[PDB]
Amino acid sequence: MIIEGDGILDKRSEDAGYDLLAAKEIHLLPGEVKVIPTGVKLMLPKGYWGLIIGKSSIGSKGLDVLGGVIDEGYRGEIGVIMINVSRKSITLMERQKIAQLIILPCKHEVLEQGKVV
Amino acid sequence: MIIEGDGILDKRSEDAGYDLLAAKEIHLLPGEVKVIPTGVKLMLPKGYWGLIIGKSSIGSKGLDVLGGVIDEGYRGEIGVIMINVSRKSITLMERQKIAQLIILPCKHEVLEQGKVV
Amino acid sequence: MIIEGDGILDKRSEDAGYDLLAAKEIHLLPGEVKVIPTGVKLMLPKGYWGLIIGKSSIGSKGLDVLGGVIDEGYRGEIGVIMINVSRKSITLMERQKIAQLIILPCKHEVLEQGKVV
Ligand SMILES: O=c1ccn([C@H]2C[C@H](O)[C@@H](COP(=O)(O)O)O2)c(=O)[nH]1
Ligand SMILES: O=c1ccn([C@H]2C[C@H](O)[C@@H](COP(=O)(O)O)O2)c(=O)[nH]1
Ligand SMILES: O=c1ccn([C@H]2C[C@H](O)[C@@H](COP(=O)(O)O)O2)c(=O)[nH]1
Ligand SMILES: [Mg+2]
Ligand SMILES: [Mg+2]
Repeated sequence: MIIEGDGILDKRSEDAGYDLLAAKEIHLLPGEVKVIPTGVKLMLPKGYWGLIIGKSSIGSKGLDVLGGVIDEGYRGEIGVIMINVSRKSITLMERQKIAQLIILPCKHEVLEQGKVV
Repeated sequence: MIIEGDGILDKRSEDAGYDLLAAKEIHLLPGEVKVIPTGVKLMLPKGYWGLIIGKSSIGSKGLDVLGGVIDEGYRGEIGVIMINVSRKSITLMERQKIAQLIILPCKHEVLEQGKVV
Repeated sequence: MIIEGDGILDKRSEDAGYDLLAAKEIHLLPGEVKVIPTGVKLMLPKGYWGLIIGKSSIGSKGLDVLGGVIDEGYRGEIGVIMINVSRKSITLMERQKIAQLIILPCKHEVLEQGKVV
């Protein structure tokens, strides 16, 4: 797939997702929510969406990833919504690994109003 | 697929998930967990499960979605488990978009006790 | 698939994921993050990764699961990263259900630097 930017890294065939980098330094006080920029854009392949999910190293620090659904038609820059849900302050350095992008399949169904048994 | 209720919206072919609506007004104080009702029921297609995941607009407000696995055999009403992990109070209006439902494939394996190399 | 340990349970064909058990008692104060051990190891099938996601019963208690991506090539013991994002203390008993493991498909793409339209 075509991407733009160096905020996303190539993975091995045995890894589920691509590491995403922080485009700039970010400081987060306990309970603070910030949308961290990555500087990358992508043209997800037709029939798939992208899931942003956390990495064990940052997660074990009390940081969580909110939202996380990259739609196939999105062309904007990818942003990672992060909250410090721990009780201590944390600083993420520029170009630090903050999350992962996993490509998964799309299933489009038509909504039929009926009565579920 | 067959659904029941107007708490879930039809999506475009380029979107990954269906927007879920809050069935009633909800107030959440910092650190509060509440199971928000949607009023919708569904008959997921055989071979798939449903994943409830957050929307960027509410996530950027410090709200997170817990749990989130809708099993293929579930017929009850879908509920969205939400926590305010931010430091300020928040009110979700009736019929406000609070989450997304994405349909993904099922992989059933048999558990073989052995020794992993 | 081959596993090692009794910290993971067999599921029915209509359930999305396998219940994961806590290998030991864990106490978590509000805002505390701990990596709970399960004692299980697995040889995920080629072409799939594993997703650790929350269960409604523990999620409705204000506990969340961070990280959660089990790579196909991982052979270590599976650990569940848990945070108490609620305002009250919680104790998880030994061998208590704390999460779920769902097997999903792998999509490996090659990164092509270009210009996304
Ligand atoms: O964590 C996230 C979630 C979403 N988006 C982007 C791509 C999505 O297609 C778009 C649309 O918004 P939501 O439907 O996800 O709120 O926002 C991000 O950059 N980061
Ligand atoms: O966020 C959630 C998670 C679960 N369920 C429902 C459908 C599931 O099949 C059922 C079973 O419970 P758990 O195994 O997810 O705890 O609860 C919801 O409505 N909302
Ligand atoms: O919640 C988690 C997340 C990861 N791992 C394991 C298996 C992964 O392959 C490995 C690698 O680390 P990350 O790339 O997920 O940080 O850690 C766990 O046991 N539990
Ligand atoms: Mg979370
Ligand atoms: Mg999550």
